[PDB]
This record gives sequence, C-alpha cells and structure tokens, in this order.
Amino acid sequence: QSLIEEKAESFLNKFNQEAEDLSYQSSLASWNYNTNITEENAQKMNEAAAKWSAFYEEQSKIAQNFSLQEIQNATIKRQLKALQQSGSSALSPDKNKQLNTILNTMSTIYSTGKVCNSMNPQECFLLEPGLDEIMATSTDYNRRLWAWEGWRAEVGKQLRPLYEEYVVLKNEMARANNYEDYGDYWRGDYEAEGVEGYNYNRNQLIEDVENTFKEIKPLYEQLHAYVRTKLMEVYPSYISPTGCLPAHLLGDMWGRFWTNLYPLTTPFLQKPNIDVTDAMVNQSWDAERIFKEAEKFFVSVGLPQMTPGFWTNSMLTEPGDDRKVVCHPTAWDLGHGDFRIKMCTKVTMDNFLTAHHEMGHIQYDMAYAKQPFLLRNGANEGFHEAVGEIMSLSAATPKHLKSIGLLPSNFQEDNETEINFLLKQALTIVGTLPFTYMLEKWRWMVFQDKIPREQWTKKWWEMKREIVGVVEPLPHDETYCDPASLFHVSNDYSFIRYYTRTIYQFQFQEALCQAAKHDGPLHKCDISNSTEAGQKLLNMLSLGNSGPWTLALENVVGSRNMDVKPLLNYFQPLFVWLKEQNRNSTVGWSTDWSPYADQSIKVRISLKAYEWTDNEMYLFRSSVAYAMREYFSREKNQTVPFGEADVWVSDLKPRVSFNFFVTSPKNVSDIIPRSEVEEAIRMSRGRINDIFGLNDNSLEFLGI
Amino acid sequence: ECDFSKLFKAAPPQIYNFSRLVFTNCNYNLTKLLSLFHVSEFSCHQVSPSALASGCYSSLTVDYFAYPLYLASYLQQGSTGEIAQYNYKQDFSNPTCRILASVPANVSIPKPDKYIWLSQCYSFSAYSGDVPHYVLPGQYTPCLYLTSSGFDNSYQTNRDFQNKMAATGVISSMTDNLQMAFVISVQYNSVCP
Ligand SMILES: *[C@@H]1O[C@H](CO)[C@@H](O[C@@H]2O[C@H](CO)[C@@H](O)[C@H](O)[C@H]2NC(C)=O)[C@H](O)[C@H]1NC(C)=O
Ligand SMILES: *[C@@H]1O[C@H](CO)[C@@H](O[C@@H]2O[C@H](CO)[C@@H](O)[C@H](O)[C@H]2NC(C)=O)[C@H](O)[C@H]1NC(C)=O
Ligand SMILES: *[C@@H]1O[C@H](CO)[C@@H](O[C@@H]2O[C@H](CO)[C@@H](O)[C@H](O)[C@H]2NC(C)=O)[C@H](O)[C@H]1NC(C)=O
Ligand SMILES: *[C@@H]1O[C@H](CO)[C@@H](O[C@@H]2O[C@H](CO)[C@@H](O)[C@H](O)[C@H]2NC(C)=O)[C@H](O)[C@H]1NC(C)=O
Ligand SMILES: *[C@@H]1O[C@H](CO)[C@@H](O)[C@H](O)[C@H]1NC(C)=O
Ligand SMILES: *[C@@H]1O[C@H](CO)[C@@H](O)[C@H](O)[C@H]1NC(C)=O
Ligand SMILES: *[C@@H]1O[C@H](CO)[C@@H](O)[C@H](O)[C@H]1NC(C)=O
Ligand SMILES: *[C@@H]1O[C@H](CO)[C@@H](O)[C@H](O)[C@H]1NC(C)=O
Ligand SMILES: *[C@@H]1O[C@H](CO)[C@@H](O)[C@H](O)[C@H]1NC(C)=O
Ligand SMILES: [Zn+2]
Repeated sequence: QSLIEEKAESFLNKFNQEAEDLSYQSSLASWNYNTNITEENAQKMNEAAAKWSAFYEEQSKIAQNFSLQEIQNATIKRQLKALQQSGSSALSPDKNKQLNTILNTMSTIYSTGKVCNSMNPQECFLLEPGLDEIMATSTDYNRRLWAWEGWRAEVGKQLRPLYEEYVVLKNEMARANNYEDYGDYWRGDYEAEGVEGYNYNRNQLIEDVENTFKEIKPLYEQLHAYVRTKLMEVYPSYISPTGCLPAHLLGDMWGRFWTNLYPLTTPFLQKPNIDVTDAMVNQSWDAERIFKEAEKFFVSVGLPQMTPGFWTNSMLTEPGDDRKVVCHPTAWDLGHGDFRIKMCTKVTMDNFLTAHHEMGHIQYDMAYAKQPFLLRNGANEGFHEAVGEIMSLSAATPKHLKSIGLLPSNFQEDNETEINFLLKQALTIVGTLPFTYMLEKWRWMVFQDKIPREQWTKKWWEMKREIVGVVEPLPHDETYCDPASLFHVSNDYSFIRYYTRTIYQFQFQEALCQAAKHDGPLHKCDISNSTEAGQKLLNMLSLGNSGPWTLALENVVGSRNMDVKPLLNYFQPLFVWLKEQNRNSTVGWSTDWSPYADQSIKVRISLKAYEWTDNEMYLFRSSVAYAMREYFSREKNQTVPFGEADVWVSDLKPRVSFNFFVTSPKNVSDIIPRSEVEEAIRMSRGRINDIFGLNDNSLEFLGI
Repeated sequence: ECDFSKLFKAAPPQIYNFSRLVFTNCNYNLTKLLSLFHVSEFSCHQVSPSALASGCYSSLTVDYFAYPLYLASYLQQGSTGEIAQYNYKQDFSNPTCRILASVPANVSIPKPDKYIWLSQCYSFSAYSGDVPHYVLPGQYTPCLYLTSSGFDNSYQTNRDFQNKMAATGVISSMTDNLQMAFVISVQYNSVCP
C-alpha cells in the first residue's frame, strides 16, 4: 500500500462515520417539518442543514491535498474525486452572491407571476392553480390562446434579461472547474472511466442522443399524424392537414406531455380501460393493505421485505389531527438503515401504482446501503426513476390484477382495449421524447455560444417546427424568453435525465421479461414470481455508483450502450395500427405554414440609405397603428386605440423584407381582416411614403 | 425439581443478550411455568405442544428475553429481517418451540425501561464499504461489547475505531404489561415431569 493511499484511507474513514451522523440529523429534521409544518420545526430544519453543510465544506478543502494521479485504488480515488468537486465555490464571493441574487429572482417571478383578463383587470390567475386548469381541460381556441400568450408576455419577458446574465455567470463557474462550458459541466454525470472497455466520454452523449432520436422519429410521425386528424374535428378552422400543430392546443402550457389530449383522441370510445378502483372499494381495501400488496410483489421476485421501522415511522395516510403536511409521494433514505415513505394514499387505482413506484425507490436504497457513504447513489442520474417505472408496468397488467383478485377469474381481454391502453401510453412516453431532446439541444448550443443572444428566440421556433412539428400561434421577437417559461429552465435543472430514463426503463423491462420466460407481446409482461429476474436486477442495484454506469447497465441488459429497440418493440402493436389509420392521411409536416400566414401582408423595401435598425421597425408599427386608427375613424365611424403592440412582424430577412398583420386592442385572437388592412394602407399611402422618405418603388406593399 | 427462580429475580435482558437456562437431572412442570402468563403464541416445530409437556429428554434449554408482541412475525422460521440476522437465530436442528407471552401485574418480574434490538452490525473500511456480521444459530452477536454503553435514541450507532466495528440500535417504548419470548429446545433421558 502506498503511503499516500494509507493517509487518504485514514482520512476517508473518519469522514464517512462523521458524515453519516450529521447527514442523518439533517434528514430527520427535514422529515419532522414535512409531516408537521410549524414555525418551530422550520427553525430546527434550518439549523441542522447548516451544520451539515458547514462540515462538508471544511472537509472538501482538506481533500484537496490529495493528488488523484497518485491514488491507485479506484474505490478510494472515486470517493476523493466526489469530495473534491467545488461546484459554485470556484467563483469569487462577489460573483457568487451576484449569481444567487439572479437565481432567487427567477424562482420568485415564476412562482408568483399572474396573467389577468383584458375585460376585467381585477381578475387574475397564477400558473398553479389557474392557467394549468385551463390548458388541461379547455377546448376553447380563443381562451387557450389567451392563457398561452399571456403567460409568455407577462412572465417570460421579465426572465429574458435575467437569463442572459445567468448564462454568463454559469459559464464562468464552469471554466473555473476546468470545463468547456456549463452544458459540458452538466454532461459530466455520464462520464465513465477507470475500466478498459467501459469508458464513456462526455462528448459521446451528444452523438448518442442524436442517433437514438433518429430511430424514434418514424414512430413519432405516425402519432403526430393521428393526433392531427383528431384535432381537426375539434378545431376544423384552425388546423392544416399537412402542417405543424399549434403550440397552444397540446393539452399542456408547454406541450411537454400529450396526456390531456386522450379524451379527444380515443381509438375506441365504447371500450373503457381497466379501472379496478371500484373493486378495491367493494373489497374494503385500505392504505395499509395497498402497501402490503406491494411488499408481496417484491418478495415474490426475491427482494427483501420492509424493515420493522418502515411500518411504524412512515406516513401512509393523511393525518386526522390538526397536523398540516405536504401531500407529495416521496421515498426517504435518512441513513443508518432508516427508510420511510410519505404519501397521502387514497383507495384508487392510481395510488395503487404509485405505491409500487415509491417502494421501488426504497428497494434501490436498501441494496446499495453497504457501499461507502459517498457512493450511495444510482448508477447515473437516470437509473433511479427507471427502476421505479418498471415496477408500475408489471403491477398494472391484467394478469397481475387477476392474480391478486382485483379482476374476475373469467375476465377476458379484447384487442380494442389493448389499443386504447397503448395509445394512452404513447401520449405520455413517446410524445415527450422530441420535447425533451429539442429543449436540451437548445440549451447546449446556448452555453457553447453556437446561438448568439440576437437569435435566441428565432432558433427556438425554428427547432420547434423542425424537430417537434409544433408551430407558434403568434410571432415572437427577442424580447421574449420562451424556454425560460418552463420550470426546469428558470429553476436551474438539467433536463436530459428524462430522455435517458425513458430509454433505460424499456431496456430493463425487455431484459427482465426474457429472464421471466415471457411469451407474447412485451406490454403484457409480469415479472411476478420470477427469482431469476430479481437476481439480475439485484446485481445492478447493489453497485450504487462505485463503478462505471456502463458496467452496471450490462449486468441487467447485457449491453453497454443505450438502445431504443426495446422501446420500439413495446409499441409495435400500436405502430401497426397507426399505419392503417393514416393510410389516406399525410404523414409528416411542412415548416412553412403558420396560423397567421393567411392574413399577413408582405412588405419589400429597397433603401439603397439608412440602416434598418430596431428603432426604424418601431416607427413602422406606429405608422401602421396610425393608419388603422384613421381608417376606423373615417370609414367605420369607430374609435379604436391601435398601438404599436397591435402590429405583429414576422420573417424579417437581412434584406429589408418581412410580413405583418394587425390584431384588435385587448384581443390577441381578433385578427383584423386582410382586406380591411389593405384599405387602411391604401387610404394613408401618401403619408407613409413621407414618413420613411421612400416612394412607391422603394417601399411597396405586395398585393396592394 | 428444576428451578425457574432466576427468571423472576431480575429484569429480563434484551434479545441480543438473551439469557439461557439448561436443566439436567431434575423434574420439570411446564404447565405451572406457563400458567403464570397470558400466552399469545405457542408455535411448535417437530413436536406437539401436548407432547412437549409430558416428554422425557436428556437435556432441556430455555432462552428468554424481553420482546414486544407486535414484532411476532419477525421471529418466524425463514425470516430474513434484522431480528433473525443480527439478534437471535433459532436453531431448528433439534425439536424446539417458541412461546410469546405477557406478564400480569400479579407476577413479580421487574421490567426494563424500553425494548432494544440491533438493526445492523458490521465492520467498516473505506476500501470496500461495510461487511455485515450475521448471528449464528444459538450463539451471540459479535457486536455485543458495543451495546454496553446503551442507546439513547433510535438508529444510534456505537463505534470502535480500533477494530473498525459499528452497531445500530432501535428503541421501542415500554408497554403497560411486560412482554417476553421463550424459546425451549430439547435433546434426547434424565429430565422428566
Ligand atoms: C407537531 O409539532 C408540534 C410543535 O413542535 C409538537 O408539539 C410539541 O410537543 C412536544 C411534546 O411532544 C412539547 O414538548 C412541545 O412543547 C410542543 N411544541 C409546541 C410548539 O407546542 C407536536 O407534538 C408535533 N406533533 C406530532 C404528532 O409529532
Ligand atoms: C405467485 O405464485 C403464488 C403461489 O406461490 C400464487 O398465489 C396462488 O394463487 C393461486 C391461484 O392462482 C391460489 O389458489 C393459491 O392459494 C395462491 N397461493 C398462495 C401461497 O397465496 C400467485 O398468484 C402468483 N403470483 C402471480 C402469478 O403474480
Ligand atoms: C382485433 O381482432 C379482430 C379479430 O379477432 C380483428 O378483426 C379482423 O380484422 C381483420 C383486418 O385487420 C379482418 O380481415 C378480419 O375479417 C377481422 N375479423 C373479424 C372476425 O371481424 C380486428 O381488426 C382487431 N382489432 C384491432 C384494433 O387490432
Ligand atoms: C448481558 O446480560 C448479562 C446477564 O448475566 C449481563 O451480565 C450481568 O450484568 C449484571 C448487570 O446488573 C451484573 O449484575 C451481573 O453480575 C452480570 N453477570 C455476569 C455473569 O457478568 C451482561 O452485562 C449483559 N451484557 C451487556 C453487553 O449488556
Ligand atoms: C496540504 O495543505 C497544507 C495546509 O494548507 C499545506 O500546509 C501543505 O503544504 C499541503 N500539502 C500538500 C502535499 O499539498
Ligand atoms: C482497493 O483495495 C482493497 C483492499 O485491498 C481491495 O479489496 C479492492 O479491490 C481495491 N479496489 C480496486 C478498485 O482495485
Ligand atoms: C376576442 O374576439 C373574439 C372573436 O374573435 C370574441 O369572441 C371574444 O369575445 C373577444 N375577446 C374578449 C375578451 O372580448
Ligand atoms: C404441575 O403443576 C400443576 C399446576 O396446576 C399441577 O396440577 C400438576 O399436578 C403438576 N404436575 C406435577 C407432575 O407436579
Ligand atoms: C391477581 O390479579 C387479579 C386481576 O387483576 C386481581 O384482582 C387480584 O387481586 C390479583 N391478586 C394478587 C394476589 O395480586
Ligand atoms: Zn420516482
């Protein structure tokens, strides 16, 4: 043993035992507050967290004395590397405080911004609750557009200046930790080293994500073409049969998930899905019974049972006392073998599946509890959720439900219900993949300076049309920040974990169903009573992150790379059905059609000569607003206060050419007819020429 | 006759430090011994409860400790929880039976302040992690010397850095009636009713 190796091992022994005691007290204080929300409990939580954070910072500096090049043991070296990560501490105290001010301002704007009705300024809405209820259930085109544009106009424009300074500060922090940029720093979770044949480079992630998305695209286009056909029934006027989908009609504020579109896209209306909620009520189930069934499922595959302290310390039901709690299902790993679950459990089918998902997190924690303290994690950031998903997949199958008595013994499954079930799965799983891939691609290019600030908004909607097949209902300039209107962007969270978790979960399920000798389509598989499948899963769970994530992946699936073929196998019955439903339709989209292109007027200007700057564009909109006021006052005998914000400009070329259209004040859904705008331009044609000093040849309105 | 006075003299120990009595060449009365308690479970193995009272054996062994009744499922044969792993492993190589009971206030048995059992016992090292120590059938845990200080709160860990050992204890509140567990094993004859 090397002398440096001996000194480092002695240092890590004292740290590991001290950190367990301090981290456990911090978790226990947090648990007491979450199940008992008082001012006194909040004070205790803050004090315990500060003590644990102070200890960690002091020990991190002591770890800087060890040279990782001299350490030969990979386990000791991996612990020291984790303890040497400075993070935000690399910045000077002046800039660290500046970044914290920006981060807190963006989080406060997001959670407290309000959009208000134009007719009644006194009636305002928050994002949650409020606009989220509208965007989930409304089928009113005009009302959905009001909430979509109002959120980005009122809140997104406040975040635009703050996000520009946030990018500069994050790149300065990343370079101080020897990274290319902040996006490169975020991709370090997937870095693997130390074993020959299992190395994974940071730059490999970008190429591998693009390669996997290419094989997903043919399936996503069939789902896109099917949803477009159904939405033409709901919105006959507003949908092009060959173009993109309007962004405000996707069942979500950002269209991250298409789950809420299911009532409008049901393949078979007279074949409802399997809802065992009524059977649980008729058999007098309770919350404790639900978690006992989940425990039986894990024992049948060979996993250990819950500890005695799990049943006494958990909060499985909503308290009936004067105690106020947070009702969000979470699994807690306090330390020292203390495992708890906090859940406000109802007797419903949805809560039955959530109990299996949360106890899967507990099983993962229990498996790697024997690892050193700093190595008690998942293999990478996408492993933990992938384990939780596959448990819910097996518990929801009709074969599993018949074996636990929630379905009759003579229950028969028809293939029309199977298509209903698979279509609902694709609206959540397949639909979110292009959204996740496109968003993280945009942020990566922003951190690399591939996209300048002057083109942030422009590149966002070019990639929406190209990759996602989604078109914006109103044009946006560089005063907007549409990415930042999402929670994960304005709250400084990486997003690629949702893309990789989806791929991992179907690789895991296909491997475990093969170990269970399942014969049939992959979506009908149940791994219950299979101790061979539980042995492969346990070989991966107990590793933690003490080795390369590629080696842990190969223990369960037998390969070291991401693969989307198991995902394509899971949705094969739906893929065959979709190609028959889209036989007479168009598959694919064109990126030129837009909801506002039919009422736009083309403007061509040849100055050569003053530069056509942003100030000259502001003057043009005011001149158009002036012409609209005069036309309404003279030809229609109406007084309408048209302003420069009622003029919408799109497709601005480096040469002087663009399009514009006019909307009515207070109403972004009321577009003025193009014929009436032409009459307005014709009436004041002479004065517009005098404003810009350009005759009919230098400045021309096409179509007039 | 076999004397059970040492049972009633002092408080029963905890499960990881169970007391053992061995009887040879004496007359025993199991009916009188168990008549003093409210028996809640009499699960027997390789013998009948009626045949165990009136048999003749060469040796008789009794293991007893304080045990809360709501943890009864964790003492059953084939369990893989922490009770069997680190505290007490029953030896089924001979006919043995397990009795759970409550002590009425009429019986004069001092009772402890609380119930304590170990949740884990292991050796630690930064090179590889934690190596658990599992209790053998009929034998004591190697982490016994680390419980002498006691446990003040649940999930407290008592360490010894010289030999790199750690033990964690879990506490349950003392009940109104002291609850105990008896494990009786026999071998085949000088001990008869
Ligand atoms: C919820 O929190 C309150 C407030 O901390 C707890 O009330 C405390 O109870 C202890 C005894 O358990 C008293 O000594 C404290 O003085 C109480 N605090 C206050 C501020 O009055 C309450 O026990 C907690 N409830 C549960 C179920 O744990
Ligand atoms: C796993 O196997 C067990 C048996 O080991 C199955 O439970 C049995 O179910 C049958 C009906 O199919 C009952 O007649 C038996 O009494 C049950 N046995 C026990 C011990 O409960 C269980 O259904 C299987 N789980 C699956 C298929 O998910
Ligand atoms: C469900 O299965 C039925 C048969 O049980 C399918 O009905 C057949 O459909 C094919 C074309 O796909 C026809 O050639 C056959 O004549 C049909 N058979 C009958 C008896 O009508 C049905 O298409 C399947 N449905 C789905 C959604 O998969
Ligand atoms: C385990 O229990 C034994 C029971 O004999 C303890 O030993 C006795 O401890 C008492 C404490 O009041 C002393 O009065 C006796 O003299 C001890 N007897 C013997 C033979 O040593 C023992 O201390 C317990 N061990 C632990 C670690 O708690
Ligand atoms: C370790 O840090 C100490 C305290 O800052 C310093 O005195 C010493 O030179 C350092 N040694 C090495 C090997 O870096
Ligand atoms: C580190 O050393 C320990 C103790 O000899 C050994 O068991 C372990 O395999 C070593 N780790 C690696 C990664 O080689
Ligand atoms: C906006 O115009 C539409 C028709 O284009 C009209 O139905 C609606 O009432 C208007 N909005 C408001 C808030 O008045
Ligand atoms: C055992 O004790 C009981 C107490 O009721 C008594 O009736 C019985 O006769 C005793 N048996 C012997 C063999 O002493
Ligand atoms: C025995 O217990 C019973 C029931 O509580 C009680 O009435 C009786 O007085 C007790 N006898 C003695 C001697 O303590
Ligand atoms: Zn989860």
